[PDB]
Amino acid sequence: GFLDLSVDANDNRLARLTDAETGKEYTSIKKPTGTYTAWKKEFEPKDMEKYLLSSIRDDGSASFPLLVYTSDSKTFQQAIIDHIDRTGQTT
Amino acid sequence: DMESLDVVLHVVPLDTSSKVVQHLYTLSTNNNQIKMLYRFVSGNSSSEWQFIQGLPSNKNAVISGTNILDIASPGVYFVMGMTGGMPSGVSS
Amino acid sequence: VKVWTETSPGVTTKEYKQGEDFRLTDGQTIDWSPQGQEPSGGTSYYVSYKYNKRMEAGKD
Repeated sequence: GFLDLSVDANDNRLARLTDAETGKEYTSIKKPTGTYTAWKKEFEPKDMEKYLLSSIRDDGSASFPLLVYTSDSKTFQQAIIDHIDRTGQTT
Repeated sequence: DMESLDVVLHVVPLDTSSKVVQHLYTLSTNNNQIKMLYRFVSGNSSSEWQFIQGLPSNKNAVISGTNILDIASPGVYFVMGMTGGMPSGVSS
Repeated sequence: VKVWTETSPGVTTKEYKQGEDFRLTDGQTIDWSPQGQEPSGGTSYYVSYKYNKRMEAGKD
């Protein structure tokens, strides 16, 4: 990718990286007495999924966030509990 | 287009006495005021002054004690302790 | 004596292991040609070392 790096006389830092494959931007910062943060990716529709009625597929189509099948060997009650534990979705 | 400071002008000769390259350097120990500039001159005509951006100790410069909207030189700075114009809750 | 980095005064984040990592070359330079780890380019690190000084009269 392309890295735009900034570093001050006190060792504050800003790193902006854009991926040369996808064109997605990633940002990280460091304080004088700290390490770099994890890479904050640019915003995307998938980052809203915790608040929506629908999941967002890789083609950008909508679907249900919970699908329960007899192959799963789970009760509906356990599938609700597992879904809330995995996602934090309340509705 | 800068703050008035004491300067040294270095004049580089060419194929004729009517044309020169000029370098200009500001005479300050303050890392925010020390600047290198250059241009081409031909008779009464010239380029504009080409400002060369230095990195103090190979780092981005620090700005403080002013409104962030009063900064008027391009480039990348660390900003802290600004007197106004910042976004809500952003200190640096 | 020591080669290292710190995130606060006196707290050692990494110490480099002489022989691997780095060596003393010509009594002038830390040399990172050994196969081990080195600091990233352009970063600052600390060295501690011993040298013989020619002491000066009226100064040392």
